[PDB]
This record gives sequence, C-alpha cells and structure tokens, in this order.
Amino acid sequence: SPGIWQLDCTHLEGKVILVAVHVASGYIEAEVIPAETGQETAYFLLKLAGRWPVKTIHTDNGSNFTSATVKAACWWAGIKQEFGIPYNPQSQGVVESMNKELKKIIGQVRDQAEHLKTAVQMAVFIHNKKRKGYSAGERIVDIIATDI
Amino acid sequence: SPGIWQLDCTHLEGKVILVAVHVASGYIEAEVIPAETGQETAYFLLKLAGRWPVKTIHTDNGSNFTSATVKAACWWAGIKQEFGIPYNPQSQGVVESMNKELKKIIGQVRDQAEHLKTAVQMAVFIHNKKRKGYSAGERIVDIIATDI
Ligand SMILES: Cc1nc2c(ccn2Cc2ccc(F)c(F)c2)c(-c2ccc3c(c2C)CCCO3)c1[C@H](OC(C)(C)C)C(=O)O
Ligand SMILES: Cc1nc2c(ccn2Cc2ccc(F)c(F)c2)c(-c2ccc3c(c2C)CCCO3)c1[C@H](OC(C)(C)C)C(=O)O
Repeated sequence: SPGIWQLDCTHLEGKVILVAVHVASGYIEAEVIPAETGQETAYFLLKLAGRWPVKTIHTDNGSNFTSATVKAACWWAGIKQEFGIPYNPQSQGVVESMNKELKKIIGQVRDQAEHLKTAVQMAVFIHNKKRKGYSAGERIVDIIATDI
Repeated sequence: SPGIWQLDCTHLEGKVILVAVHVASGYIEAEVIPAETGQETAYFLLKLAGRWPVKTIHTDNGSNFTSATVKAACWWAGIKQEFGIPYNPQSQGVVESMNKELKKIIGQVRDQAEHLKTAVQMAVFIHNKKRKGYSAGERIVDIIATDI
C-alpha cells in the first residue's frame, strides 16, 4: 500500500533521529529531534502528512504512539492506528534495510559536517537519490502519481 | 520548469516562517525557524533538496542567499544561483498567491493550536490537499513523475 510509512527513532551522539520510511519505495524523511517525546512525534507526523498522503503508520515501538499529542495528530490528519506490523512478505526487511543504509551513509559523511543534523540530511539526500533501475525518490513520486 | 522553488520568510507573532513554494504546482514546504539566519536557510535547503529534485531557487530577498553556509548548501546539492526573478508570464503572481493563501489558512486555524508552528503545519496540510481539478500535492507528484 502506498499510504504506509514506518516511523522509528535511532540514537546517535546523545541525539535522537526520527526516521520515517515510505515502505513501498524505501524513500526516507528524517529529522534530528531534541528528545524522544510524544510532542516531537506528533509535530513530525503533522509535517509528514501535509507533504505526502499518509494513511497508516507502522513502528517497531508501539508505545511511542500512545500520548495524547500523537493520538491528536493522527486523528486530525486521518491516520489510522496499526497494532503491530501485519505480515507482508513483499516488504520483508525493507524498513530494516533502509535504516541500515541510512546509518551507514551517516557514518560515511559524518566528518564532512560539524552538526550531526547536517550529516543526517546529507545522508537522506544521498539515500533518496541513489539508483537501485530507479531511486527511492523516483519510486515514491511514481507510486503516488499512479495511485492518484 | 519543475526544479524551481521560491523561498521567502514571513514574520508572525515574533517568529519566522520559512516558506518554500514549488512554482509549477503551488505546493508548499514550510518550517518555523528560531531566527532569520544563513545557517537556518542552509539547513532548510539541504532538507528540501533531499526530498525533491531542486534545480533552482528564487526569492524576493536576494541578500538572504549570500552567507557562506547557504552558498555551501547550494554547492553541495547542485543548486544554481538565480539573479532576480526572470520574467515568466505563466507563473506571474503564483508565489504571491500561494503565500497569501497560506497566511489566510494560518489565521483561520490559529485558535485550534497552542503553538504557531502547529498552526503553520495544519495550514501547509490544508493548502497542499485543497483541490483547485487537482490539489498542489497531486500536481507536484504528477509534474515530477512525468519529468522523470
Ligand atoms: C556549521 C556550518 N558552518 C559552515 C558550513 C559551511 C560554511 N560554514 C562556516 C564555517 C566557517 C569556518 C569554518 F572553519 C567552518 F568549519 C565553517 C556548514 C555547511 C553548510 C552546508 C553544507 C555543509 C556544511 C558543512 C556540508 C555539505 C552539505 O551542505 C555548516 C553546517 O551546519 C549548517 C548546515 C547548520 C549551517 C555543519 O553542520 O557543519
Ligand atoms: C501543545 C499541544 N498539546 C496537545 C495537543 C493535543 C493534546 N495536547 C495536550 C493538552 C492537554 C491539555 C490541554 F488543556 C491542552 F490544551 C493540551 C496538541 C496538538 C497535537 C496535534 C494536533 C493538534 C494539537 C492541538 C491540532 C490539530 C492538529 O494536530 C498540541 C500542539 O503542539 C504539538 C503539535 C507540538 C504537540 C499545539 O500546538 O497545541
């Protein structure tokens, strides 16, 4: 489904990186957030939902979607709650692979910037433009355009 | 051209809103930034360029693209410098109209949130999904997919 995104946080240098993966394409949106809080996740979801047609959110940590602020963002944006991760052999290992690739790229470009957030955005850019043939960026735009 | 974006800052409640308009579609990306600085504009451009294929940036304030940090972001992302705004009757008034519409929507939803940044993201969501027929969100994905 083109409306499914998986959101997870990863920790690096005492900072938190919120990583959203568009499951059907492997496209990533990421932000360095001041703390792993419900208010940060809610704000991130409102931004994401205004940029792409988000129908469902998945995660490897269900408790991060329990706060009143996150429930309010999903209610307002019309995003449906997902219990666990439904078995889908087509997307098996895709989210883990995209997160592994992003982490590797961050490590590879880290010394090119002072701030971790700068290295993270360089890594998102490299990841989204990398041809695998099409790139994740080309794939998401094709998937969504064809779904419209 | 599908690679042209116009970036400008607007001021509201003592805060700064950086508004990026995809000129061919009217699609918007916006963020509330802590101050009108070169480092904030540079970071915003790196994020934008990793999400969409940005070729050229326009603005109504040329001096905001003179810092070493902004020049570095454009160099790394391969974004070309534009002197003034070239005459294009097809896009006449589009950026001004999109900014006017965003400002009106912010005013309309402002009392639904505590934080201005929340109202801004609600406004971006409403703007991008509004059918004018297609929405700006549907138009950008069609323009970029067809350009690929
Ligand atoms: C924090 C920061 N400063 C930057 C720069 C560029 C110039 N300067 C000024 C400067 C002057 C003298 C130095 F000795 C020095 F080390 C840096 C980028 C920057 C901006 C864009 C960019 C890159 C860099 C390094 C790398 C490739 C992708 O695009 C930075 C940068 O921080 C912001 C993006 C927030 C401005 C950083 O983290 O280093
Ligand atoms: C700051 C903030 N808090 C929120 C909420 C929701 C619950 N709460 C807790 C709360 C509890 C008791 C209250 F009396 C009270 F006023 C708010 C949103 C929020 C989150 C998402 C959202 C909306 C709201 C209001 C409006 C529609 C779009 O989606 C907020 C919100 O701030 C963050 C998004 C940063 C969490 C805000 O600015 O109000």
